[PDB]
Order: sequence, then structure tokens, then C-alpha cells
Amino acid sequence: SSGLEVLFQGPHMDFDVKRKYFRQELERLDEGLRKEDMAVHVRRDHVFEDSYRELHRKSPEEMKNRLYIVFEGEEGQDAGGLLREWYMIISREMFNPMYALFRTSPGDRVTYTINPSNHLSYFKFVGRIVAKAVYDNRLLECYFTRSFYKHILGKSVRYTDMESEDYHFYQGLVYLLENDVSTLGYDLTFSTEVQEFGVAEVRDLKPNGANILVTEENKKEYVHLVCQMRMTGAIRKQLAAFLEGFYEIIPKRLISIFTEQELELLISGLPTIDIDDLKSNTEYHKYQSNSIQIQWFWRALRSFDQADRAKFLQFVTGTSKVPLQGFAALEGMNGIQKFQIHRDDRSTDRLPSAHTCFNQLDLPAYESFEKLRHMLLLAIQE
Repeated sequence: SSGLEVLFQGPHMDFDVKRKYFRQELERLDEGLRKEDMAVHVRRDHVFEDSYRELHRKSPEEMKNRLYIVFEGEEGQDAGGLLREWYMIISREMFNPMYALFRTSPGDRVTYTINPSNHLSYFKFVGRIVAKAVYDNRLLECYFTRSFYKHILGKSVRYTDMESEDYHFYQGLVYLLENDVSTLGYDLTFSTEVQEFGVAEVRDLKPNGANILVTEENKKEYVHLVCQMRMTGAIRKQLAAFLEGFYEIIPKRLISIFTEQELELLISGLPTIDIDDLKSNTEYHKYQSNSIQIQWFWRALRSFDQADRAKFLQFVTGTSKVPLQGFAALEGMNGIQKFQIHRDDRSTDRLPSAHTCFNQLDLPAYESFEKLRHMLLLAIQE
């Protein structure tokens, strides 16, 4: 053991305080390090490849130098804001299909995951860049899936994390787990070769290691293995490369102070959330605009601080990214889907819940403003 940052995990410490501590610990770890400026020469139209050439071989120590960006052949242009410009470009390039490194997650066009389909060196370099941005206190306009942030944090990925990767697939796992397989009219199998579910043929009902029959007793374990393959196994070498690059700059023990939600805010920034714009673009179901719990909801959200407002956006939409055109342009699967609040008629003992595929908040009919505010904060900060 080489640190105690883990003792500050969880919600007791506000994101702003965690952030300040995180910065101070990086500075402690760099005491006596004699930094200097390091030139990065790139062609404007090849930032990603040129940056890779210029930096991928640098030592972790050299990567702590201040980067001095020089755009090939561009002379007499103002020199302010070039590093910021470079981070914005490489953020876009770090998601370009032509490099085949990342791809959008099923359903959510905002969030990216590692492409399961040279390459390992580039993944390591991307991990380096993400850590370098965080180290520099500069933002990347790159959003990842929940399980990807957990990987960075050293946290165990669970089948519930599949709700961020792929909502429709998660629905299938939910159906499987909640219903007795013996009443299907057919049998499921688990393939040991690809770690996916299938339908048993007669020969699978006989002894074999190719397709294991799924039962009430074993389905939870196979749901676990199917999820582990999709979120970890299928991208195991790439992930390891990315992580190796990230940790060379930001130690695992240090970054682990943040939750999955807070790591996203650290990488891609704390957005400003225009509550009037959101409110003008909210739909209500089984509540009306003037239902008392709705008036309480707006008052509570407005009472939240910047970090908690952003975590609220993450809670209901799946990401902290505000749409370019404002909340009138929030999207679901197949087009626009405005933020929507539904009355949850189950016990007022429950926390509000969310269905991010539909930007939907399920809000119990709480009995007081203070309870609503308290319950919503719990739901969000989890």
C-alpha cells in the first residue's frame, strides 16, 4: 500500500474538495522535479499522428513538461491558446473512425467505447493523452461509457453497468434474470468459446463443453460472464494498454478518489447547466407543470451547486454533455426526446430513479420539499 486517497472516496467529500486535493497531491509528487518546456511540432491536418510521433516515446517524467505546440508552417500567428486548441483537435481525432480506436456505444451517440476490432501502441498513447490533459488541468471533449470510467478507477464492472453500454441488451439480461427459464418453451445455452447466450439444439442437451445449458441455478453466473466479456474481455489488450499509459502519468491510487460520475466531470469538464432552458423543455407525465412535487423539484435543482447540477444531468441523461442547441435538442434513440418527469406511484420510501435512454426521471410523490431535495441529492450523488 502506497497511499490513503481511498479513504476519501464516496460522497462525503464534495467534488470541488476532491479536485483541489487531487491537484495538491500531483504537486506533492512533483516536488523537486525540474520541469521545462517541450516543443510539440505538428501539422494542423495531422495532429493525432504527429503528436503520437512527437510524444509517444517520451518518458512519463518528460510528459510532465509544459507542452509548447508548434503548428507546422504557421508563422506570425498569435501564440496564445495553442495548447487549448491542440487539446480540442486531438480530442476529435481521438475519436475519428479512421484510427479505429473508439466507436460510439449502442444507443448513446455521445459516449464512446474501445473498438474491439500499431494499435496497442496507439491505445497506450491515448491513455497518456487523457492523463496528460487531466495533469495539465485541460479538458478533453471526449465522453466514455460508465464501465470505461470504472476501469480507470479500478472498480469492478457489474452487469448493471450494461445499462450504460447498451440499454436494449440490459433489458434482455433483466428479462432473463427475472423470469424462470423453465417456462420459456425452450432452453438457453452459454457458449464457452465466445461467452454469449444462444438457443440449445438437441445436441446441446447432451454432455458437452461447447454450449452449457443455462438453468435457474447458474443464470446469474453466466449473465456475469457475458457482461464481463462485453465490457472487459473483448477489449482486454486495448484496455490494458490504455491503462498503462494513463497510470504512468496519474497513479491509479490517486485517480481512485473520484466516482465514475466525477471522473467524467474531471476529464470533460463541469458544464454550466441553464436550468431555465431545461425547465422550458421538460415534459410531464402523471404530474402537471404545477403539481407540487414539480415546483419542489425545480426549487431543489436550483438549490444544487454546479457539481450537483451536472451530476443530475448525468443521472437523467447518462452524460454531462449539454446539447449544442440547448435542451430543446436533447435526443433519445431515434430523434429528439426532451427531459421528462413521470410520477412514480410506488412507495415514497424509494429514491427517484432514471431511465437515461429516454431522458426520464421517475419521481415519487414525496411529502415535503425537504424530503424531495434530500432524496434527489442521494439519487444523484450515488
